[PDB]
Amino acid sequence: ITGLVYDQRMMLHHNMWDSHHPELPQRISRIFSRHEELRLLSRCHRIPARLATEEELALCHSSKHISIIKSSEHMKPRDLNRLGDEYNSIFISNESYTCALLAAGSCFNSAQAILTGQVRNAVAIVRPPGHHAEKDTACGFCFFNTAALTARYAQSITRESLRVLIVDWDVHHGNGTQHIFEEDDSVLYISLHRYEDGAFFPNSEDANYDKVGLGKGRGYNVNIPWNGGKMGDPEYMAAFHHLVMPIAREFAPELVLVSAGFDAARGDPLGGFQVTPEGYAHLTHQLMSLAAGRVLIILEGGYNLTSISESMSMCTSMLLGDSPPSLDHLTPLKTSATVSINNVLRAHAPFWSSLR
Ligand SMILES: O=C(NO)C1CCCCC1
Ligand SMILES: [K+]
Ligand SMILES: [K+]
Ligand SMILES: [Zn+2]
Repeated sequence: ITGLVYDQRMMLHHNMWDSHHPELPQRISRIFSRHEELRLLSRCHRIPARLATEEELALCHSSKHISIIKSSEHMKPRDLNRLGDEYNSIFISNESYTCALLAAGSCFNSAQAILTGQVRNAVAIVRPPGHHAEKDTACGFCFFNTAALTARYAQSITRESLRVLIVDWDVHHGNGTQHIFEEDDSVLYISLHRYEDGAFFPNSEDANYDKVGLGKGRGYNVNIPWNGGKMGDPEYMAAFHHLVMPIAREFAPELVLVSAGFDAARGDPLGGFQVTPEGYAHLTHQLMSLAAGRVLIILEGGYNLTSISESMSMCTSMLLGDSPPSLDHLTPLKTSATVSINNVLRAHAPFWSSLR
């Protein structure tokens, strides 16, 4: 059984000044429509959405940050515009806080259904995204770090040391998710992202391969940074074969969370990459071999409505047990991609004997 959560109330979050801003309300409604259109929806068990509580938000976020975003619910447009412009790439409406609560709570229920065995796996069609949100601030269309919160929520209903793998294949680095767990060895963060030597958003060298985690978390933060332009299925398949899967198998996670941005997809207006829907299917299908299939796919970015609808639908098809579609002939890896993969291997072979 595959769970699915979608609540159109999360469309209420909108940009009052720029109705064509790429983080559109119809992102989640188009993904949902494509599931119904491919007759995938009726094959899933519907999981209800709910508001995350403030105590649940406190699992990852400061009390100050919670109260600021919470206060935006009663703000006038002038206060909303000014508050949004205080962050890096944030727009806010009076419904933003509620929708971020719904995004988190949707994933809490989905992780709860997985960990209790109600469903084998699940998909969360939610917005606003989360992986850029930090402990104490919002960033890059994200208010609260949904994936990070779900990992802590999972631990709170099982045991504190539950091994949670977070795979972040959104094209941008999840700076918030990395920082939140950087000193933690119970949550293994693996991110593939366009980096361009720090030039690509979020424009920090924190996303480079040499950031392996700190303290107890040393070795439990894996950055796979792409440099030198367009990447696609050949590069992502290789990164999974050489890095993501062997590290994940050695970590032996008890729950797998996918920060599933689809802005690395062919056709995305911001990513500039060419990962295909079949590619995302194969990536999903491989992660399903971990944690006894307990995988939760959480929507992050991705802004070509057609690309993200086909891509995420193909992921759900894999969760439902369908056989992987056929990849195109995988071209030779771009030379810069082999350099990136080798750099990560050298950085993490000390901590992961499966890489030696
Ligand atoms: O998809 C994203 N993050 O994952 C966006 C974050 C803000 C800057 C544009 C891209
Ligand atoms: K990423
Ligand atoms: K970590
Ligand atoms: Zn992104």
